[PDB]
Amino acid sequence: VPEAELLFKTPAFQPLTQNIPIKNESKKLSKFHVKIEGEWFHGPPILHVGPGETIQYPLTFKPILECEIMGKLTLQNEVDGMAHIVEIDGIGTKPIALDHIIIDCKVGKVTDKSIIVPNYTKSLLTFKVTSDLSIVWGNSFITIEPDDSIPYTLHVCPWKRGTFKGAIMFFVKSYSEEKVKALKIWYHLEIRSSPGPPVDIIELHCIAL
Amino acid sequence: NLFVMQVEMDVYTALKKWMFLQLVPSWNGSLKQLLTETDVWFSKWKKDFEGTTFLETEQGKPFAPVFRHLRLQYIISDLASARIIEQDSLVPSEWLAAVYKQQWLAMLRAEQDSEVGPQEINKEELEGNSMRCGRKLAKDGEYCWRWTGFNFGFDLLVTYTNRYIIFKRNTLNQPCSGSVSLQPRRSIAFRLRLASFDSSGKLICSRATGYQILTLEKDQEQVVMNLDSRLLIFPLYICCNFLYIS
Amino acid sequence: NLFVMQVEMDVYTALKKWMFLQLVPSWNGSLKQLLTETDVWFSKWKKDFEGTTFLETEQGKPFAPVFRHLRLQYIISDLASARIIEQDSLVPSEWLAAVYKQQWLAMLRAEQDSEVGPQEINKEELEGNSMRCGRKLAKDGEYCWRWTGFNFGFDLLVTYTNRYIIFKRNTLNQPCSGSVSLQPRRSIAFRLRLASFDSSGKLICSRATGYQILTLEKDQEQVVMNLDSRLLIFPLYICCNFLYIS
Amino acid sequence: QLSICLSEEPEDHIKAAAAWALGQLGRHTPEHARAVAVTNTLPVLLSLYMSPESSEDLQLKSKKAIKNILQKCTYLPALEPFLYDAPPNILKHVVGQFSKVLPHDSKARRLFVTSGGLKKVQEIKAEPGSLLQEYINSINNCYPEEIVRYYSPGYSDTLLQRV
Amino acid sequence: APPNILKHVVGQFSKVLPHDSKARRLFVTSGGLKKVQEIKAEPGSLLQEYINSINNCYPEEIVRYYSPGYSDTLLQRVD
Repeated sequence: VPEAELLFKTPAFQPLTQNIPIKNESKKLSKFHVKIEGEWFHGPPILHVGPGETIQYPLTFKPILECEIMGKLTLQNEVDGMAHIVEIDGIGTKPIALDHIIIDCKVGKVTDKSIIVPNYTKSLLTFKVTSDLSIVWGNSFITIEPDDSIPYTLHVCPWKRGTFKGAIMFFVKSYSEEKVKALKIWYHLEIRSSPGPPVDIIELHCIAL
Repeated sequence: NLFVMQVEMDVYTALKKWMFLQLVPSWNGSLKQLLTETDVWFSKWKKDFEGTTFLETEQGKPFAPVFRHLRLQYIISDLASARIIEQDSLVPSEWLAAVYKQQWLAMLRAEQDSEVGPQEINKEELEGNSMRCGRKLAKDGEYCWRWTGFNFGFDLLVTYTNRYIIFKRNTLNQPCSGSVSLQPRRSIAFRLRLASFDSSGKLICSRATGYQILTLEKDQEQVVMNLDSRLLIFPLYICCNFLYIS
Repeated sequence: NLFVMQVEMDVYTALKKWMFLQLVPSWNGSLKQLLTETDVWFSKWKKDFEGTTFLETEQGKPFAPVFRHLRLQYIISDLASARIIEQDSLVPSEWLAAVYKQQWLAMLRAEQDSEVGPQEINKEELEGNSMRCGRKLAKDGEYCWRWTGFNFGFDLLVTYTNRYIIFKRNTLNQPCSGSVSLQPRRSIAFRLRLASFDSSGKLICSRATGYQILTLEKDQEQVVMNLDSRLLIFPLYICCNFLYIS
Repeated sequence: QLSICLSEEPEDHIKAAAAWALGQLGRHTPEHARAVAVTNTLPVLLSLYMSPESSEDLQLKSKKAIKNILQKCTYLPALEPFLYDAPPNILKHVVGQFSKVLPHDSKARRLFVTSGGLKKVQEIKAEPGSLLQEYINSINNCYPEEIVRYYSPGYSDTLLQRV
Repeated sequence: APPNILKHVVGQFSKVLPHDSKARRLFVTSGGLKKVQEIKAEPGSLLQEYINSINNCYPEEIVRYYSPGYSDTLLQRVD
């Protein structure tokens, strides 16, 4: 009954090493395996148990973006199939300025660009949009599941070859709802339309050499 | 205390349809049609990911614990259900083979053991793993049925006639393509539950005959129940429980 | 093409005596002590080394394949052989579980899944699914019997008729010791080989039925086979092969 | 009662109203169409639709009811007779329902094969790109290719050129 | 012809059919090879080799097709 039971707390890209020791109920050949639903929760398949020792099963977590992940752990023993249900978070703080919108388009190509938007709450976040440009409006209505930084689709292009300037931001629908509604995120864009309709024509006659 | 109308088969059918619904909330079809959508989605999806079991490759979170807490032993008695579960492997293959072999042990009970049913209060197994069966009524009066499932070597007749629940074994009268055996004495551990509500959802009733054991013989007449419908709220709904193995 | 004397269970009983003598040819006893102490010592071995059958152990390594090659699905086609082999635990219990699932699917087919069976020449399955069975004729006579094999409620009549054999079904000839089914029709196919030996097992005579067809509603018949009084030179031998399931 | 009115009433608008009510009943969940089909109304509607003496409105409402019922009916024995008596513009729903029901049942596939309905299905043309084409393809995928070829038109001539 | 006469005919066919394609086509179209398959032969008698030589002049699919019980054979391979 060892109690060095720990739960992960780490930022993005930082490999954290913590210990999860457990005391089992029955006694036979002690070889143990885990089933995981949850990403970055990589670990070896096999571990053995010694003299009732404070022993821990390896499992990694290396987040790459501005997210969190709940770990689902269903446990399985080789002899009988015993389990010991513990669930742990895994957090990452990697903003590429949260995300940027880069588009290479032609005249009239309203491009759909992905926006990596974080979700540091445990409720289904549902943002509303107010922008001073009609050419930049969201995919119907942005909604993001908790924990992970699920991206979003945005339609961005001017009606001609040019640049319409506009400020677009996201406020939330309802861990705390205050942190929920304080995640007032504004995203910067980048547009590259390309030619394009021609107008003028000139014909000439030249000389070689 | 779920009011089951009637068995766990359609219970798991609804569980799997709602499995699809909450796994794929982008669907907006019909609910009886939801059988078709759920079966197509899941069957074809595993046909894409065969060999591997069901839940491993990013399937439903909230319902896997429910299904591994389920009373999965009697649901797939239908061979079409067995083919579908081999096509879907919602349970891991090791426990799937365990289920198949314990169903074979049920065969062995029926043939070798001449299994007689629960002679004592098996309430722990009743609350955990036994089956439930009940009916809804559009009117007060007569509702009878021949009972089947894992019949060993017989059949069962249970009636509901103006609130008079008859139990009698069918080994002699109502035919079927099944089997008949020499098993004389058949018993069950059973309970009847009632609790009434209104149109909006307010419940003001509760009835239970207590978790008891019934012991019956080949085509034996046995009836114990009485109620009053001017008191109860119709369309009435009645949930009964049973267990059949020792 | 083994003249089975007289059922596959007898085959495996002889092979069990043989495996025991392969393992323990120490003392100088006889066959009856061989069989009795063989059962006792196999049970004792299973108790000594649990979680593992003998064929998966040291001296049984050469004998694990030679017993994998047998008709392991037809010795346990007897009801009692399942409990016998589980008490002895010679064939691996995972092998037993797999073949038990096979027999479970077999009863599912025979009782539920519109069982058609072999209508005609499915020869490989008819070597993997027909019941090898016969009798030695120390003296000629008429011999008929009932066989409640793994036809799952269905029952069999096999009738040797003094140089000729009648292929039939058993539903109206004898009430059962176990269970019987109300199965209307089972379309089958069968082979029979009758061979007159040179007394000591030397053979210069053998006759097969080629391979034939039989449908089986309640006690249906088929009789095409020929021997004579000269071919009765004792010991005369019988070997029947019947398959009812796909 | 709707079947009785459709049958015994000699009047045309009464039959049309009965057909319209039946179609509105059968446009809901497949249980509705199953309960309607078991009453033997679809053959009557089909016969009245192909009846020259029937009025324009009667045939229109009968066709609408057939479209609204067969789009949800799952009772295969009821849809089986339509394979030999329905016009091509109606067989699409029957083939779609079969392709939706057959993959999830083995006994029904056995019954369909033993009744020789897949012969007729192979004997029905479809646009290369229409929903009927994909329905027929799904029908053929429920069985091994040997069965499909054996039940395909020209397979007798395929044997002829083969042997 | 009785079976004790059919041996000469089958031998003549097994000697003539290999060196002509039109005769084989006529024999197949007349459905004579099916009757030949319907004729039994002792496992070792000259009639058996004559029958085998008759079959060898055609692809095995054709011989199987005209073999007795071939349609039922297809029915059971379906099963």
